[PDB]
Amino acid sequence: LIAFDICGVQPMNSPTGQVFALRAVYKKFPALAASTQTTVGDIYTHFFQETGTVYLQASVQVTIDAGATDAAKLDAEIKKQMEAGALVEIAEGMATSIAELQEGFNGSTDNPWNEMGFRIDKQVIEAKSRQLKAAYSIELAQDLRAVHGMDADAELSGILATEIMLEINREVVDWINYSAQVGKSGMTLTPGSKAGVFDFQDPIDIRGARWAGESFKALLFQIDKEAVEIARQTGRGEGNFIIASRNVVNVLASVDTGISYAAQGLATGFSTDTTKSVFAGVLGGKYRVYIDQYAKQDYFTVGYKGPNEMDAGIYYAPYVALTPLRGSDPKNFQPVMGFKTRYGIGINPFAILNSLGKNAYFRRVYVKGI
Amino acid sequence: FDICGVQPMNSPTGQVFALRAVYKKFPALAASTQTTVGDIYTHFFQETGTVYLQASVQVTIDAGATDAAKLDAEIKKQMEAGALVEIAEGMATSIAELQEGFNGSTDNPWNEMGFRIDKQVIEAKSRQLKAAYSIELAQDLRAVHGMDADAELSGILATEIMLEINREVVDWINYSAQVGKSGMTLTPGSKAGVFDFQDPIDIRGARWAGESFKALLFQIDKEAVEIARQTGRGEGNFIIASRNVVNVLASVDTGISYAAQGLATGFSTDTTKSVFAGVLGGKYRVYIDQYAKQDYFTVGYKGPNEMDAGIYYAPYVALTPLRGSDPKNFQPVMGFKTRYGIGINPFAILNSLGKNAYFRRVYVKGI
Amino acid sequence: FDICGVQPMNSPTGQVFALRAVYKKFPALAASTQTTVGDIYTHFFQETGTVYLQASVQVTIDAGATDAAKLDAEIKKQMEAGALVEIAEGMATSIAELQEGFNGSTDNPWNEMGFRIDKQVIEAKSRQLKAAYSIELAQDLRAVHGMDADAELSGILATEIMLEINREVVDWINYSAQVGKSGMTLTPGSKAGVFDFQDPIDIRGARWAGESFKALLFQIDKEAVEIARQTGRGEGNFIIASRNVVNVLASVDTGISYAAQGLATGFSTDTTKSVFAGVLGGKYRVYIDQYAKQDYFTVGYKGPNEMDAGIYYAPYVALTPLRGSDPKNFQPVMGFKTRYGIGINPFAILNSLGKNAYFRRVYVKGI
Amino acid sequence: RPNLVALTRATTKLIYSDIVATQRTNQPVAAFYGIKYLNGATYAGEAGYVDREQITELTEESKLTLNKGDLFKYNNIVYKVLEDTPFATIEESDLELALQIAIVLLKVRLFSDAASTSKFESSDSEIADARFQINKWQTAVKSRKLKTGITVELAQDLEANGFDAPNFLEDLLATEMADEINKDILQSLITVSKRYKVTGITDSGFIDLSYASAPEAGRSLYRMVCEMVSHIQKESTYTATFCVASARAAAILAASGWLKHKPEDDKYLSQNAYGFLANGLPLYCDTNSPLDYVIVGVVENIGEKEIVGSIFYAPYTEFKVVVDPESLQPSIGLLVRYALSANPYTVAKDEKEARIIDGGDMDKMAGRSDLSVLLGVKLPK
Repeated sequence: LIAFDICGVQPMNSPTGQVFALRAVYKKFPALAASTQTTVGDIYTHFFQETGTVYLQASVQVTIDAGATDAAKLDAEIKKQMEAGALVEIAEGMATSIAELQEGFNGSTDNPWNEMGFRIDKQVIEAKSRQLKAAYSIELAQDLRAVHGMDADAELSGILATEIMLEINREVVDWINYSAQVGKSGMTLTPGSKAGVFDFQDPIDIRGARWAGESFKALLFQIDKEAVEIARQTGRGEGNFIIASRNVVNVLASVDTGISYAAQGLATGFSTDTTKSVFAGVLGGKYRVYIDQYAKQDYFTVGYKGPNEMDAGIYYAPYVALTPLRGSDPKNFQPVMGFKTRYGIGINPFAILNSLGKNAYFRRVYVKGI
Repeated sequence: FDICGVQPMNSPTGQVFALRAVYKKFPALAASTQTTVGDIYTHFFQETGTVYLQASVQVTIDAGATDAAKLDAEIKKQMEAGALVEIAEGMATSIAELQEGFNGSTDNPWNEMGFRIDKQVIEAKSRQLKAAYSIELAQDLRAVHGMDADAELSGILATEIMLEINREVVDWINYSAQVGKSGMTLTPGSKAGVFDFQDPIDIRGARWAGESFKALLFQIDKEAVEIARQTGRGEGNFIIASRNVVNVLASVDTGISYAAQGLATGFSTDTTKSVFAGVLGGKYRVYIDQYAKQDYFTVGYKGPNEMDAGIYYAPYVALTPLRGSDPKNFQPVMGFKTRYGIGINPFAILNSLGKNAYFRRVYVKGI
Repeated sequence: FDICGVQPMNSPTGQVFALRAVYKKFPALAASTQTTVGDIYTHFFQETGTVYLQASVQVTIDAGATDAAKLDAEIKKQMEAGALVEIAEGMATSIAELQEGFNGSTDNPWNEMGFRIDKQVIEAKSRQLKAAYSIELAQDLRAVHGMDADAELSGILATEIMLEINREVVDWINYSAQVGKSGMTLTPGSKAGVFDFQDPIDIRGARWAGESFKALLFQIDKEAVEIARQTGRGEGNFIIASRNVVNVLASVDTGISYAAQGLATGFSTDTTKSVFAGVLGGKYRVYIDQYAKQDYFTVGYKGPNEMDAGIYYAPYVALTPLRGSDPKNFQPVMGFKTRYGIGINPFAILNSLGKNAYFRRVYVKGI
Repeated sequence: RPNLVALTRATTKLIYSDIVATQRTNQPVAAFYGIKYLNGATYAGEAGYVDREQITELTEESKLTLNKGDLFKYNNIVYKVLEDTPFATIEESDLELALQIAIVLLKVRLFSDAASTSKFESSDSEIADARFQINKWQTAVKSRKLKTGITVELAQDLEANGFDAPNFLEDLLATEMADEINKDILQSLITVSKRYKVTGITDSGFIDLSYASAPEAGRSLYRMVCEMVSHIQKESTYTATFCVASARAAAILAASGWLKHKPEDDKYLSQNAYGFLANGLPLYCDTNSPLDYVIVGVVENIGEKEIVGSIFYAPYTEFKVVVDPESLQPSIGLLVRYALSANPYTVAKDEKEARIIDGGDMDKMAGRSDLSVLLGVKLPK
């Protein structure tokens, strides 16, 4: 009931205190021009007066209008050849093809002993503490026993323990969302989008959806795109889990509902044990999903976690937990009780200065329209 | 009543306990400044106002953007270009953490277990019903079919008084409940507090009743969240709704809301019309307001702890029978009385109306 | 038969029992009023009447709005803002409950239970049929096909009297049933007592059979609700409907009615069409009115107690054979006689037409 | 909580537990019960009342139209006429006194409505209604708390006195608590007690035994106090059961022969009594209040329950002592809680009013006891 199955733990036996992380180490195309006789398979670059440039691969061995000395005319001929399918546009795919050719062609045995792209390193962390005060009274403790046979402090303790654990789990999420990069951006951005926000009422984001069902699925798909970007930047893998607001989780839960437990046993037994400290289930069979019970607005963060504790991007290494404190306040003799922990956090370096908005293991997106 | 904290009050006055809760300066985004990837910068647009943008790209924001109008255009261009993204209160989380991390110290920063926890004195409010029957009827019920006569009436009567009690509990829930489909639970084009099936906004563009009915359950989930948020206790666990609404909601999530289909199959072997039907979405236990005045639903939360219900029903003296006879016509007297009392999480009856975070009530139209 | 009480006779007259039921100035909202959260005010708009508005937001309603038109505009604005929410009877109840609780008393508020329970005396009304068949038929059914002649006619004869009696009971149900899709169950744009499939209002915007047919079920559930309300006993448990209506309903919910696939598969092996088709939506036991006159359905309620039906079938005599010969043509005589009579919840036979709270009958068009 | 129960036993013994009625609670509020009647004589049955209405109000113009065998009533008391024209020979102008004379001279006869069984059963006559109603109300249990068991060097002093100190200090703390509680009781009792008033207040002004009035012996107060007891007898079906007064008011002032200094300490006298009076009643003394008053009133019971009183006390236990080492000082905190209230029905016509008031609201209950009165006293300071 502590979350943390989405982080490395590598528990401390001393503050300072350390964790390990698998930190990753991490074209002169011929121009296309008037009179150019293309050759099938060749790739020519063409800068258009409008909308920059393209890289086109010849499918047709065609001369591009030798009389097109007017750049406007040349652009028109090239466009016609593109329409014809004679010349076809690809961007990085072309850059790769020519680069690989160039390396093959000029390849040499030399000494290209490169490094496995992981530095692997460690951080020293203090067993940063958190703590709560029960802040209760004699009179309730007495009345609770006198009236219902309740155990007073014992029950307050149960609340208190729960609350400190929830607050800690909350902090973990705040750190994730501190360091997470903002998603629905860059490689995961739709050209007609709103820059980092997914709006369920927006035709672009909802991919031409009809009604809520399809709009809800469109979010699911943005999540998969985020998972990909995480893999691309981490070099370790596709997002494995989701942290999201209650609104988002309910939305995801409504789609392919088998992914989450509705806690029907809870409802059936009339709130047997709400257990509001755990993951809802697995979205698409791919992402373990957890509810941020303190979500500030409405959002979802997709994150990666490898099987190795050194492959989380975030670490929690508990040294002390739930140390009970007991006392009283002599100014008025009301009882005092509380809980203290010492656990520390770790964050893949990514060089908290290099953490804010930089953490490749996580992508956060703001959500509107639910 | 099975969603209330019982706290049965072995004495009237009498009280119940409840676990009541205790209850951005990002430097600058401006002409000539240079954003740095991952950080956050504040900007006020001449239209739409304050936004907070986070860098994905390190970039000088048009040093020539003197005119605020020009600057607004540049900032928007940077967003269009993918250099900047927008988050608002979420950035507040980041500034708070930045400041707390930086200035963290052992000191004495103890947080409170932020729950007031309190007690409310309640009376064992009474209720009473009479059998009101003749002896001749009783004699014939036995003589004709072997029925237990007044005992049968006692059964019906006792059931009826309990139904009235449950009715009262619901009526107070719908009193104390906050207005739902409001605030945090509104769609901008919505009608505030009412879900109208004929309104394309409320049904989120649904094509026909199938999709529309699902949309109603979706608003219910939104309410469940608002409850969760304000109370700090988690998503609503149950729904109380009118016969129209229940039938609508029971059309989705298969027969999870039970009609007690086996009783129907067997030609009314019982009707059992007194308890929660089942669980909508697999999440909310759903009960029928058999006395609903218009057409509506209320979403509410109930914890495992009797002190975490938000509503309390404490059945001091339940179903106590009365017996007698009136010599004027020498007819039997039989009846029942209770002394149960009710209460809520105080959230300060005058402090109940439209105020109790544990429950959210929405009116339903278009059925 | 299985959708009525029975309460058999021992003698005519003769009796049955029936579980017969016995049968606030919110302050005006006005310019400058500072509404307070949870409070409720009355506001009559110049257009489209009055609603009561509950505050979600504490706010002063434009003190300069001395022009009722301006006041309506400000109120509407506050409603749009989500500050004020419209509800009608949910509000009327809330205030009534507040007033009664707050200014309530102790005294001796013994209410009678909502049920009276009463009895009726019924004669064992007789019915009978004769085979009316000839010798030459019997001679050749045996001589040509090896058939048992009157034995088959007897099976037909017994079946016909049985069907005719069930038909009579149904006719009395339709007679006494109240007309549905009326009052509490009307859609504002509806046609008063008739469900018309060609009407987009009744079919809720439905296109084709799938959605249109489900819309009929939607009206059926609403009828079940009205029954529940008026009887005080719960939602309708069964449906009597014409073959067209039943086929329409059968086409939805996948497995509610049985096609008797074995019957069709084996080329009409044994039709046995004298029983309920199945259970509609898992809620209503459904049977075909084989003698339907126009096209329609009736939703009805039945509890586990035989006196909780609204109608009672009390057999005294069944299938007593009639036998003989008619010397005018010396033709054989065969027949059957039964005696039963029916009871009807008093509802006060003239107190039954269109008055029976246990049933709601709706005419259907457009199938 | 046996330790608190032991402290309870050792602390409530120190308060004037019998000048108020004692009930108990086990709830955060105390449900209190009490008995009241608004007008005392004869039957309270409808038949009685109707017959009374049907005979006469005994007005001055009608008292002489009465003759032998007639009935009449006055101030709800039914009398039968003996011989003709009662009062014909009584010149007394105050009808009430004329009646008293008529009773003595046998012109009229105190009349009883008691009758044969047959009269009642045959006619299906009405029956006496209740004289007194039994009321219930609840008030919050309220409390006081002390941080007075000071320890530190005080611990060293207590260690020096360690042969007794552990218990001694708790007993001492309990004692000062009891003292304030007793005083709290008196404030409530003082407040609720009705102002004794005769002819414009105790012979047309509060009794004044000051130098300019009557610096006599204190006899005139003793007489007035005895009359306060009479007042209780007049207005309620009880004789006074206790009296409390300040030193200057009576505890000392009446010690001129009409006050006894506890000659006997174990018979009909509590351990907390200052003494008792020559007219009985255990006598208590407040010693604090600026009033210098005298209170006379009654506590009474049905079986074990102190149902009758002006003020009712209902302690709530499950006298808690807490030891808290602030810094260097393991001081002892002491917490005591109880309900204390007046019967709210003395300020209500019925439950609709009782339900919106509080017996613990002494701004409303002031002067409304009816089971106690107070004498304001001016003294020769």
